[PDB]
Amino acid sequence: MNITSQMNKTIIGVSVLSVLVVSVVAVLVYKFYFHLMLLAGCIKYGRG
Repeated sequence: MNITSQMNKTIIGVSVLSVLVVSVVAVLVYKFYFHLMLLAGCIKYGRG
């Protein structure tokens, strides 16, 4: 761990760390996506 050179080890750690971040990233992106709408239409309009 804590490496990023031309070593098989780094290939595993990096590949794994990436898969995690990527997943979590899109996860909240779509998951929270709904929350946004709920927060947006949480209060009626007020053009005045």
